[PDB]
Amino acid sequence: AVKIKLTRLGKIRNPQYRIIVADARTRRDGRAIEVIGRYPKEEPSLIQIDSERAQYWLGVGAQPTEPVLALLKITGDWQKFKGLPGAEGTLKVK
Amino acid sequence: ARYTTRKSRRLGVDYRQQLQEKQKARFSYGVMEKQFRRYYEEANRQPGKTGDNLLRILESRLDNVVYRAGLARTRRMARQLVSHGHFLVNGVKVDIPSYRVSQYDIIDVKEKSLNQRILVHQLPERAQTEQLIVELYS
Amino acid sequence: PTIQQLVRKGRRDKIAKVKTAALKGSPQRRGVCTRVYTTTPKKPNSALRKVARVKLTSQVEVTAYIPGEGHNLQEHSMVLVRGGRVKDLPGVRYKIIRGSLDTQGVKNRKQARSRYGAKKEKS
Amino acid sequence: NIKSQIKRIRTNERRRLRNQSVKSSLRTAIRGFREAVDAGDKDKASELLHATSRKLDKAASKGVIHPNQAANKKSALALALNK
RNA sequence: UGGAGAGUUUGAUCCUGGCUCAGGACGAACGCUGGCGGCGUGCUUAACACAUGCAAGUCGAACGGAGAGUGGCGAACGGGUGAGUAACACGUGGGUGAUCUGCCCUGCACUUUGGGAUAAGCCUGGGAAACGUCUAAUACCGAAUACACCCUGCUGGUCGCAUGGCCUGGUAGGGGAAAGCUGCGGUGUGGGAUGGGCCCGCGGCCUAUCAGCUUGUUGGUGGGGUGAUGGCCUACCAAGGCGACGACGGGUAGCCGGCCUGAGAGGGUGACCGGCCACACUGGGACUGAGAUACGGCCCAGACUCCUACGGGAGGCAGCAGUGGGGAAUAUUGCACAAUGGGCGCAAGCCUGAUGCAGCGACGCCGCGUGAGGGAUGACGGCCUGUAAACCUCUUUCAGCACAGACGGUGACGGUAUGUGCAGAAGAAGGACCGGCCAACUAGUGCCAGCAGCCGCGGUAAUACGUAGGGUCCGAGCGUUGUCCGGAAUUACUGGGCGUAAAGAGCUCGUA
RNA sequence: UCGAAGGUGGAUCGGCGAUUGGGACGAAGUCGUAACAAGGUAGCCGUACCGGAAGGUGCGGCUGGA
Ligand SMILES: [Mg+2]
Ligand SMILES: [Mg+2]
Ligand SMILES: [Mg+2]
Ligand SMILES: [Mg+2]
Ligand SMILES: [Mg+2]
Ligand SMILES: [Mg+2]
Ligand SMILES: [Mg+2]
Ligand SMILES: [Mg+2]
Ligand SMILES: [Mg+2]
Ligand SMILES: [Mg+2]
Ligand SMILES: [Mg+2]
Ligand SMILES: [Mg+2]
Ligand SMILES: [Mg+2]
Ligand SMILES: [Mg+2]
Ligand SMILES: [Mg+2]
Ligand SMILES: [Mg+2]
Ligand SMILES: [Mg+2]
Ligand SMILES: [Mg+2]
Ligand SMILES: [Mg+2]
Ligand SMILES: [Mg+2]
Repeated sequence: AVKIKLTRLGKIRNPQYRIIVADARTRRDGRAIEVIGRYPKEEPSLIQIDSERAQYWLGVGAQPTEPVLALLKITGDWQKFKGLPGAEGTLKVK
Repeated sequence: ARYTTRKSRRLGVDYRQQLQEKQKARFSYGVMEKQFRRYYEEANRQPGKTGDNLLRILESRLDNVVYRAGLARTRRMARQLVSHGHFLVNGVKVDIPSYRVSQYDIIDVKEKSLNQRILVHQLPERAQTEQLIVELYS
Repeated sequence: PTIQQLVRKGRRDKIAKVKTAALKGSPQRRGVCTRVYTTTPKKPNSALRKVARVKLTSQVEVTAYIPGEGHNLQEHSMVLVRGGRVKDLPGVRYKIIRGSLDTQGVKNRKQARSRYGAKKEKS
Repeated sequence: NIKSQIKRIRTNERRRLRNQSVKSSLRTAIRGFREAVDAGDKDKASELLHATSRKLDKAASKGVIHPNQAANKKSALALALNK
């Protein structure tokens, strides 16, 4: 129904994604409902997410896509929503 | 495009007068007219005197620095050195004469290159003619 | 005018005259060669000017001026057509590109080469 | 063609003949109601409402007629019956 | 937070007033000429016709069976093009007490009970080709139960913006469903989220050489109808609606965020990228469904083209490649699902010409290379040049061959970018213009040959033509045509005029 | 019952057309000399009739008339 995607806004051989809430039907670079966060070309991948909005959209029932579900599990908004004891604490930059 | 004494001989200093000061300013620093056009349009966007910003941008060029540094005689001699990559900037190979160094930029030389590492304290003001070249355009 | 008089009827733009109508908003246009002849020019100018009638693919027939010195152009040969006036000849507003398609470049020409389509001789 | 369209053509013959049958059965039920009302026959027409209003909402339960349509039929029959 | 001008009517002058130049750009095209990287871009004309392969399949945790076949979801999304449309189509604003929503999650209650068939499989006919008898299911069906829910009657309170809403209001009548097999599901009903649908306020091209148009037309009442309000439709009464603030006609047109220009206000355009609309050979339908202009569905009618053993059939690139035409002009019948998005499945996976990339074209915007020092009585050579070369050392970016080699059980890009090594200048410069405007000057042809953006140059000494030197200006580009804005206060709202320059109706009366 | 397409008197819009009418530009070859000076009869406006052609003459007007 509603789904948390990634959308490829970069130049050639240099992708930058922004983590977008949208419909399943929409084209990849289409209209979002809301831009939550952003996110792979770094020694440490750059991941930023609004923790408040992620809990809202997951609480409604926005299904994460498979590679976004990794990023939510890393940063630990998935474990706040699910309520399982793995908790949060990851990332850094440098 | 690289140009590759007489061109200076016509000007001296080795609309009639306007073009001649631009011509020495261009063929001194070894710039092509399209690149010289770009530095003017950046200079007028910046604050202060629009003419005085132009000489700051031309003096900032990495090969110009070599000429001032005196590592290589004759600004055209440094073109042969820089593009060949002998020089280094913050531990990175700059193979580019158009590199404009900012404040706190560390220019070292590569190991070998056998034929002394001076630092940039700020971008120098005009004290360290522009009003012809400003009145040339626009 | 009064400002109410502008509200009733506005300010019309002045109607623009299109310059070269036969080309139909294209830079070049092909065509056959239906006559080849000479004319005397207008004015204190005097000479023989080579001219040709070209039916364009656009199906419009108009005079053209062959630039350069001497030409092949026989009857029923295919010819590009440029634009740009020759002001001695009255009416004549098009030109035939030289060295393109059938129209061969001018012989022995070593200066202003690009305009006349002469290939550079052996470097 | 070439596709699984060949399968979904075979379904749309099957599933039409189901829905055509139920839609037609509602018409004859609703038709026979109105002839009872226009006669001035109260006790027969009062029975035929509970016959038809049963049959309408069962067709909504199939997923044929859609419940808002099924409701607005039952509303029209009951307001006809009261007079 | 920015607003230049110049030439040309005359013997000369001032004004009015066109025409032409300097500037910036482009989905560009031609010539002459090209060395490689990075990065976007590429049928604007014929919505012209299409040969070939691929562009939507998937599940054996539903089912017989032994790939095909029934069944469930998907196929309405993704992608294409601009024909149509001057309209609630679009752009911004609201309204929905006038309504729908599969999948998704997250409350509550249930998943009771029985039957009848039909493909596959066998045996027939039909033909070049291709589309009569049996057995299962989460296929399809009689019931039961459900008090949430739908319908009708009588009545309580409150809210207000009138129909009316809401409190699952309280009552008492009548009715609504389902599926099971190895952890996923299935019906009903509250709520939330998504997507829509339908109305209206205003906004946005040309035309009166288009002045009248309308009869389901404008309204009402009772019915039909839709998810829903409505002449949406239909039967009877009423006689109204729209228009000088441009109705009804004719022409052109996808609309917009934007993009080019300008100091602005404006003018032009709607490429790529991102929304909304319409259409899928041409027209008219409906079916299935939660949802349909249903590209790669169905039916009928037409136009056009293929196969044929002449009995019969089949098909529509405005998917991606590609082909032929038309054009001054626009690309490979590429690789891969590794990455992000989507569909199905419990999952492993399996599809994806979406997408990520590669090739090709200087089509555009950037960035680097073609050498760096020293070098004179200034060799020779060409013409009335040049510290350049000659010649003395030197550096090796890109190109060349070698070795290592990616960041994003396994990567298309790719043995690629990239680094470290071996020598040697070796493999690398064009194109315009030089009468004045507007940077740069001197030596065959005779008003012929020719040049030219406007002045105007050629009728025997040419800084203007044709060639050779010498110089400028730009340089992997340089010139020329085509188009739009500017200069243009030259449609003037900002910002003009009308005695004689173009411009006061011949004069008065008077409706809007 | 509605209903595409296909059948068989006007409205609007265009292509070709024997032939014919004026316009522009070109060389200037004939026929004149109408306008600019009282241009050798002041010129021009509005009609009217006439003439190879510029033009001529009536009626009223005007100064942009010596
Ligand atoms: Mg009703
Ligand atoms: Mg003069
Ligand atoms: Mg219209
Ligand atoms: Mg469904
Ligand atoms: Mg159109
Ligand atoms: Mg202006
Ligand atoms: Mg059709
Ligand atoms: Mg239906
Ligand atoms: Mg197709
Ligand atoms: Mg389909
Ligand atoms: Mg194609
Ligand atoms: Mg203007
Ligand atoms: Mg004026
Ligand atoms: Mg008057
Ligand atoms: Mg004719
Ligand atoms: Mg006279
Ligand atoms: Mg006289
Ligand atoms: Mg007179
Ligand atoms: Mg007479
Ligand atoms: Mg008189």
